[PDB]
Amino acid sequence: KTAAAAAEHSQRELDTVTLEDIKEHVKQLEKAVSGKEPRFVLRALRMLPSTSRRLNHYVLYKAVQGFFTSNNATRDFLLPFLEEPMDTEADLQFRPRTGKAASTPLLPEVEAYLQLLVVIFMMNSKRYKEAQKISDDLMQKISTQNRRALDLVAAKCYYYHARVYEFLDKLDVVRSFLHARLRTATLRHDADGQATLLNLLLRNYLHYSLYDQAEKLVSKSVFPEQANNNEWARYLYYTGRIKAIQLEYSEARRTMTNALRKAPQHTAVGFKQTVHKLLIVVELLLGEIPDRLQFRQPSLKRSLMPYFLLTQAVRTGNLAKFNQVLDQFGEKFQADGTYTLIIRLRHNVIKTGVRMISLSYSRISLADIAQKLQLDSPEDAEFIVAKAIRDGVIEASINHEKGYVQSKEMIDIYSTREPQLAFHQRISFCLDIHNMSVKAMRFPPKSYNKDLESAEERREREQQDLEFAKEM
Amino acid sequence: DDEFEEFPAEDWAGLDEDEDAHVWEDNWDDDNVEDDFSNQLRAELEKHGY
Amino acid sequence: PKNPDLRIAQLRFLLSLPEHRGDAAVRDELMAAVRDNNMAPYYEALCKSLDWQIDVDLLNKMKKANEDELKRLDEELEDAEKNLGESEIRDAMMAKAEYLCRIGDKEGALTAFRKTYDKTVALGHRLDIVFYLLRIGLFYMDNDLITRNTEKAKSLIEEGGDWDRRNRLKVYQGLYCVAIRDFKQAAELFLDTVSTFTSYELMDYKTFVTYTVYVSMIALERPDLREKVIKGAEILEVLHSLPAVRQYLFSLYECRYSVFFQSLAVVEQEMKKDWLFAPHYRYYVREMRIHAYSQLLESYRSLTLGYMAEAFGVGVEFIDQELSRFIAAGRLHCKIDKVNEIVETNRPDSKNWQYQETIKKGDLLLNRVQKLSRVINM
Amino acid sequence: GIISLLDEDEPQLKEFALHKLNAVVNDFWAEISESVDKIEVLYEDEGFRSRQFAALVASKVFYHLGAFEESLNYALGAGDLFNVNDNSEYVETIIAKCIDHYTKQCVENADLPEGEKKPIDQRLEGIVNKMFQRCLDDHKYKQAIGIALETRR
Amino acid sequence: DLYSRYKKLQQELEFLEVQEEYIKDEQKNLKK
Amino acid sequence: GLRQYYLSKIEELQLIVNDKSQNLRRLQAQRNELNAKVRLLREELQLLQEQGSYVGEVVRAMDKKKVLVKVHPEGKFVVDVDKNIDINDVTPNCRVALRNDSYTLHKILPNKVDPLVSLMMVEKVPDSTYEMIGG
Amino acid sequence: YLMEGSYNKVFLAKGNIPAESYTFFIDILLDTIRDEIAGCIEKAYEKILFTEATRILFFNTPKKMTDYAKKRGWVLGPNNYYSFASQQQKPEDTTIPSTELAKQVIEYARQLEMIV
Repeated sequence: KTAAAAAEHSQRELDTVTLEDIKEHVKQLEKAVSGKEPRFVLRALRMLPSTSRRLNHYVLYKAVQGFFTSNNATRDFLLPFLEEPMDTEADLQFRPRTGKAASTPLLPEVEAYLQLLVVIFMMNSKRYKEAQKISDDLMQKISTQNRRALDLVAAKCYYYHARVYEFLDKLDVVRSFLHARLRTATLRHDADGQATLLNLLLRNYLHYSLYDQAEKLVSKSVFPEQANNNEWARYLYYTGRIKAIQLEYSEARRTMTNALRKAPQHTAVGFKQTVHKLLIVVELLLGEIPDRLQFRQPSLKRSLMPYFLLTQAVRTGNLAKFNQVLDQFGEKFQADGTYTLIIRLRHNVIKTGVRMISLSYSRISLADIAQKLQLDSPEDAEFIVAKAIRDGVIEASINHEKGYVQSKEMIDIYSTREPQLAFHQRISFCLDIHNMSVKAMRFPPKSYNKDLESAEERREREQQDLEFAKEM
Repeated sequence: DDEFEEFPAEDWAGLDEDEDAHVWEDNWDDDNVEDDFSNQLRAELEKHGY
Repeated sequence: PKNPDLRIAQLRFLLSLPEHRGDAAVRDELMAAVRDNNMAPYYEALCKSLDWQIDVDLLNKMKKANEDELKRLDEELEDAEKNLGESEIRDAMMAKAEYLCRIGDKEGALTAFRKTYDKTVALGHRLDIVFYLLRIGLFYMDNDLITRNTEKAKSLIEEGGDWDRRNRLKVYQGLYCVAIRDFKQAAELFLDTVSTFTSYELMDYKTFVTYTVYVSMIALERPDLREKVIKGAEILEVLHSLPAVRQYLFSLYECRYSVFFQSLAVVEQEMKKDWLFAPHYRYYVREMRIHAYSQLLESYRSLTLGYMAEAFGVGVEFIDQELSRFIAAGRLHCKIDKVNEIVETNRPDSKNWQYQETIKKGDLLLNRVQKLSRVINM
Repeated sequence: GIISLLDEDEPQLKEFALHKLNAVVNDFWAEISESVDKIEVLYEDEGFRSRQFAALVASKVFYHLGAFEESLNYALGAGDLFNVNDNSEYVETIIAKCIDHYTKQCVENADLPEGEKKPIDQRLEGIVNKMFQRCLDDHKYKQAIGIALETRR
Repeated sequence: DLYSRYKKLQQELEFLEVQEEYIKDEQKNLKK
Repeated sequence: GLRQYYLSKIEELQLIVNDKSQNLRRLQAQRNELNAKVRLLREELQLLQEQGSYVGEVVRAMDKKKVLVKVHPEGKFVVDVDKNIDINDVTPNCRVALRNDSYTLHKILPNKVDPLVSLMMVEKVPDSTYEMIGG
Repeated sequence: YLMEGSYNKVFLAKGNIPAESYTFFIDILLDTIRDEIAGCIEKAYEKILFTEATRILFFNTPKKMTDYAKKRGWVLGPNNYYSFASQQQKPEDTTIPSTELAKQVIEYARQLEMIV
């Protein structure tokens, strides 16, 4: 039993600390309601993911018996969900609420938090059918109430509820739930909760191919300005992919890059790869070459390899390399649900090559164009070369009769007005950040004006004495 | 912080032996995947008979 | 000043990075490892190729030697505290650090050297301590450590002349700039120390000139060579002992382009094997080629690539293929007409590049400032 | 995409789809957001059998597009058909707007109540009173007094 | 009761907008 | 009843009031600093006219919280000490201040150069270490 | 194929359909192809005889181009077709840029002095 004894020390140490931790959190929720301002609620909620994996069956068992001291229905059904710890010789009376507090019914906020915990622990427990049932009880209750502080906690409960169905692989069943919730979220409430809902309702559309009706919701529904800087990261990504599939590339790149910089740095490493993967594909379609810095990061080296090799063929005008790169890694493109965007790169592989070929040569034989671009024939080279001229890919015209593509000497770009346009873009935003910087400057000043230099009584007393002697 | 577990985190499986550990001005011109330069030159003289 | 032997690094590199060099280094490398009682480097020494199963017996007697020595200094340390002290105590700790640095891992050495720094009251020795931190830092390419003590050494050199140390510092800094792909700094620093090379510990003079000539041409322009490496008295004499390198330098100036490539191929293969240059061996060959092309195209206006196919190395399709890639890259101002087989030069003013990069430089800084903003205030 | 069948010029066939939309006017309303305004076109149509049930759908769709002014306008078009089930989480959203619009209309009228005043819609007026009586029938008197003052009646 | 609150706050909001014009009006004068 | 048109408008006003109040304090705190700055600069003219303070050296502390100081080109004086300054800090030779006419120690100014250090500055025996020792 | 200029394949696929003749749609593509091809050739090229454009796509010597030329330009001459494109008189002007630039700089002044 030596091995069991060693495990007992670790288990006992962990549960005691967290149990005290839950008590600290609950007081914050009571504090937030006590002060009538919902800001405190986030203080316990933020740590919720960190403490998510720091709870055991023993931890939860006391909580249900501890916080819900009143003989509520919870003990009727909550106990069977969670395995009861065996009779322990070292038993202590753990009552978070004493006297009137224990008898007094738990507030909705504390009620939401605790129930939020049991589902969370169950999720780590892999039990789903049970989680959904409990989730339904927790979710059904918070809809009936209309407390202002409950919205913040409800937001989290809103999210994890969908996750429960995710492992349940239902999705469709929960869609109407969010749509209705966003229905009440906009009007009955006004913010801080529909941000989480919008991402969730948006997510279900992406999980399937339901892009057609997904774009409808974005165009109509708006998003709160106060999105906690965490929900905003998801909103940009999903909205980035929606525009990505519909040829709205220009805003696709800007939306994602904004999501990238607003995305958490230290954690959320899993979704950094997915956001990066789509951005490099969206950039490639646009034509701009993605930066090489993020193909060398420790957490992106392996993931981006199937996409780094792609950028090797796209950057080089040759088309055969792209085809030879597709057959090698086509499967992983299937696996990541992005192959749809790659099969449309064949046009870009020609546009880039024709751009460089027309940039480096001045009068190249029409047949020679096909060989360098692996066009497979000279007859069709004219059209794409001809077509490339219309869109503005290259400038100079072609000699149909002779059979050579000529290029115009495009020099002295500085005189043109384009450099001023490029400077306006940088100038406008650079002058923007300074305005924002002053925005946070007027917050810090708070009760910092009453600061006497040396003193008040000492100066006054000395002056009066000197004046009397000055006269005589 | 509020880490996102919904998006799977791909396994790192990285080379922790400091393969490169170099900070340069790396551009995209360093990976043309060409077979060195001596080889191309070496076959050049023989290909043209010189 | 050879305790942080840099030559060991070269043997390690030749053994590890080039997968096709595993035959001759087996002889020289082993003797050094056993000699001097190197144990920590040995632990990682076998971690590259394979376990080398028959190795425990050889180091069975070697490990015990280390323990006796360290206790010897520890015993001497107690005597040092209870004896003359001051100078005696400082040498004792320095003696310990030198062995620890010369034996194995930094951590004991780095903590040891830092401890002795405070007790050393002579500025001259402080440079000795810091200079060691450059050697072991350069050994393992520890940019974080190297990038710091270099400023530390420079600050110390300001107080008191120590011009000899400053000249020594230039070579050490020069090596760093050559490990990193910053040749321009290395050429300026190395050329200043060509006439003053007291750092025989690494890169004996014969190799120092080759490095100064290998980076001089990729760094500076033609008028600068005329009075820095060609007319230079110090460098021209050393090349007499080196036939291969001398023909490489003068080929570019003499415009014998055919011999240039044959000389650039050998430097190509030698740079890969050589440590501190393999990381950017590909960059050197490609960059030198562009430097050669622009040299030839500058004079004329409408030379034919058929003429280039002979005076710049054999091949008409190679010059066509090679030239095309470089024009697209944005360098090598020239523009090719295939049907008539003629390349016509152009003269882009020194503003398009200047503007094209002031926006690209600005973007890099601008992105950095943006990322700082999001870091603060959530 | 079931609303697809709204152009066959078949008066009985058209209405069958409109019946279905209301039950699915929340799960996937988005598709019928702006690409389909034919609900109003049919609500002006002389075909009858409609002009009050389309208004139910017509106002419901505009409910979450946010244009409460449009939602209020069509909502009254259903008349007794719309607010009959006065017990729900939707009736209160429009009614809360009917009082909102009326109060902004009654006040503007008080400036020039001696003729040449705006023709306050009769149907809206009845709705607020019907809500007003629901206050009295609920016996809650405190709320009743204020709404009288706000309405300027 | 409730009417004593809806119309009691209405005054407060129409008040905070008056201090937004005096404070932002003295700034243009204090700075001068 | 009607607690859905009446508890909804009340809440909407509550939100529109908190943000405006939040914006206000950020706006009147800014003005408060500017008002103070004008006040400070307006009192400087009336402040940069009180007679300056003599600078002296306290040779030795005395009893009853009284010190004996020697003023710059002038005779010695026994002067009282302002209560803001503890007599314990008043030490042998150091630099102090006197008010203008009712001399009283105001502040312990930066310490004067030690007389020995002056000797080491006139005489300039160069600093040397064992490293620059030869043979 | 339509996204790029590769069109010789489009007619090759026009004769290879998986479901059926599908001609109810290929007729629609004809409007989306010929109009595009003519537009591309409209650039500042030189004369093109009525021998390439005639036997290029599917037809040998029809009258469609005659109608095609009539509704498009391609002035008829001595077997000489012209396609002139200058786009030079309109550019090289700053008076219109003057009004746009003036508004731009003022905004820099606007957002540099007044408090937001």
